[PDB]
Amino acid sequence: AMLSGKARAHTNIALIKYWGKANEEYILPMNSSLSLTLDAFYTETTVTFDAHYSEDVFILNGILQNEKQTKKVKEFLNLVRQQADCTWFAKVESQNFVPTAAGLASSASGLAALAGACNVALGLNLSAKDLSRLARRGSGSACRSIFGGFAQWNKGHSDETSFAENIPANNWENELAMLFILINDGEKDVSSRDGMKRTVETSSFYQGWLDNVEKDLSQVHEAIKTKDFPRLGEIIEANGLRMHGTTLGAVPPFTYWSPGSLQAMALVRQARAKGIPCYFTMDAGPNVKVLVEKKNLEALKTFLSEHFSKEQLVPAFAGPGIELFET
Amino acid sequence: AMLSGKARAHTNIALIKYWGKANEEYILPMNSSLSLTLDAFYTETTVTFDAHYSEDVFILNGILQNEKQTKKVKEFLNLVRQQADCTWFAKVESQNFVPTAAGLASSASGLAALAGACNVALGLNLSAKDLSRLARRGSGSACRSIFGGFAQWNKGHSDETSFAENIPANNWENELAMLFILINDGEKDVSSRDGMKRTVETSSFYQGWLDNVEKDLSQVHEAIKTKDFPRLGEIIEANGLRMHGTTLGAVPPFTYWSPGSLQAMALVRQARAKGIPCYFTMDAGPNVKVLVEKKNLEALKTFLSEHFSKEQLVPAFAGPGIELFET
Ligand SMILES: Nc1ncnc2c1ncn2[C@@H]1O[C@H](COP(=O)(O)OP(=O)(O)O)[C@@H](O)[C@H]1O
Ligand SMILES: Nc1ncnc2c1ncn2[C@@H]1O[C@H](COP(=O)(O)OP(=O)(O)O)[C@@H](O)[C@H]1O
Ligand SMILES: C[C@@](O)(CCOP(=O)(O)OP(=O)(O)O)CC(=O)O
Ligand SMILES: C[C@@](O)(CCOP(=O)(O)OP(=O)(O)O)CC(=O)O
Ligand code: BEF
Ligand code: BEF
Ligand SMILES: [Mg+2]
Ligand SMILES: [Mg+2]
Ligand SMILES: [Mg+2]
Ligand SMILES: [Mg+2]
Repeated sequence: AMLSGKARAHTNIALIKYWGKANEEYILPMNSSLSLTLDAFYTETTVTFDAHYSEDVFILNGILQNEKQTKKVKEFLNLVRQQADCTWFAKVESQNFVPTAAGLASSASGLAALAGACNVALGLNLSAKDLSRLARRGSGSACRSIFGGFAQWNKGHSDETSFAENIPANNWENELAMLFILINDGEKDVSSRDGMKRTVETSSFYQGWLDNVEKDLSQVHEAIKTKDFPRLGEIIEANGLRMHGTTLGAVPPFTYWSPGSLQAMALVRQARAKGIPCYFTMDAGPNVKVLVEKKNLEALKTFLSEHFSKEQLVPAFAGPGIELFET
Repeated sequence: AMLSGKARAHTNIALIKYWGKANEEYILPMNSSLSLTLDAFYTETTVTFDAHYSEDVFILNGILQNEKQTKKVKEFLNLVRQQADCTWFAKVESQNFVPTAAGLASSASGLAALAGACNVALGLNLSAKDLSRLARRGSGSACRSIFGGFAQWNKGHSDETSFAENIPANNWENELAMLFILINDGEKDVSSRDGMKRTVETSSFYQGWLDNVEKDLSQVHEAIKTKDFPRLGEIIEANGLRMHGTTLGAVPPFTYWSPGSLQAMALVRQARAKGIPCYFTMDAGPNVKVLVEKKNLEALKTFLSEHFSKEQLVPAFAGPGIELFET
């Protein structure tokens, strides 16, 4: 009496950021977002539900996770169990091919892969739409890792209408790269979930953020239609800076930046001045991600090596949607 | 046929920031501000108007200033000349006992000292109120260096009503210190005047800034009434962070921070966690200024020496108002 399943999901990086929930229970976002799924980082997860298990068990990178580290996996497992009317405890075993809790979207690949493995094991036969919707309840960003290439999370207005979808771009995404500047792969002080909740509830800058998201999304859609890389870059760099500005208006204010983050952003501006078209974005952590055309990637790498070791510069290209597996 | 005068003015540091002009021509501010005048940094300036001069001449730290570097001194000189109906060119010779254009308020001490020297030479006999009003037209922050200790610039609504005044604090200001962490004493890329104009005109965060200034000013007045150092510190640290957040929402966005700025702010938070009550503020530049009680100043210095050389840590205490001199 056991049910099992397996999934691989890749990370994605938001070009237009999700920042702040309109509904915390269902993870419905205050604004829509738009991401690129990436080939270099991903999560592989298997789940076993079994009538003979005595408790939920979560093993991550071969390490048993403690109660605090398992509380959220357990919340997700409770959701999918009530959805299927399944009364069995489960065993989640996951491997992160990505640093955990470092602002590199391990929650997106991780909860997408768990949603996909649960969907298989409990035989939910979810459409891509509905798998995105379920992943969303584990981590907002996970609903976008269901898809490859460019994807857009439409905020919708309810559990039924908030989910992601692929953005066809005439394979423009295969002409692009994202170069990761790893400043610190440690676990962040302020989780994405806690930071954005603080911003929503207290930041005096949060209305400015919201007032600009839809304009940015449109500009990105028109730049994708016209394969305008500089215009894409200018929008997403400013969107990233705008999102991080909101945390300086929170009460108390905080920042995700470290000193190396600012050094890397200044260098990206220097690369641009010396003729390398490239543009930075950041997420909830100190690492800096640089959007650049494949043409210019080794150029950028060599420029950036003047201040960063080779191990600090990880390239990534467009990646695939979720892959489900029977076991 | 010559008229001469001399003045010394000290810098001040804004606890509640002036950021953005409501009237650029007269330098009337969008919000009121509150500063502490400091003993360690100052400017000494002499002016000579003389019928035999053939042009305005500005010498700063013994270096002749070129046209671009003199354009603003000339604007001020034109103002005071039209005010007095004086048709003579002038010679301004100034010494900055403070780094110039580095976010350490050289414009406040510098234009205050020029206003004071012009007032003497042309025999304007200005009250403190009216000397603050004239200094204001040279640099907003200069209207506060007319006074010592705590001072408040009331935004008013016109040239007649926008000016500063001393804030009596039962000599609380003599129990305080400001420790300067010098990250870079070079001249800034984005002048205070250009940066705040960019923020006013384009930043989506500028309304959040304005919506919080008066609350902060009141909290500072109540903390001064009750000599509540931790409450003073919490307000001014957040006010500083809020002001700098506005530049990340500008179009294009920019920051005054450098990597060392973030390192210093994180250390100040570490000093606080290890039992040293202290609080950081920043102005339009990368240097970090730390408010601390005199009791705790050597403690802070020793803590900060773990990452900064002794030459990078300049203490300053409450300072005096402007001093006028006949020549
Ligand atoms: N493979 C995984 N399976 C389950 N939960 C995961 C996995 N990887 C990460 N997480 C969860 O995501 C949290 C980090 O989320 P977040 O703060 O959004 O960081 P990140 O920037 O890596 O997404 C981890 O602390 C953990 O709770
Ligand atoms: N002693 C002085 N006399 C006249 N003008 C001065 C003097 N010191 C500084 N300034 C003016 O102030 C400008 C710097 O202003 P600002 O950008 O506000 O920098 P800061 O943070 O030093 O005030 C200088 O470039 C110069 O035009
Ligand atoms: C800055 C961001 O990376 C924040 C991601 O937030 P999460 O999706 O990680 O948070 P939860 O929905 O609470 O799981 C921007 C983005 O990924 O869209
Ligand atoms: C961040 C600040 O230091 C900005 C000072 O701006 P300035 O008064 O130097 O600018 P102008 O009025 O154009 O001469 C905050 C403050 O001093 O109040
Ligand atoms: F990608 Be993480 F959620 F900042
Ligand atoms: F004090 Be400066 F004008 F930033
Ligand atoms: Mg993410
Ligand atoms: Mg995440
Ligand atoms: Mg100043
Ligand atoms: Mg100034």
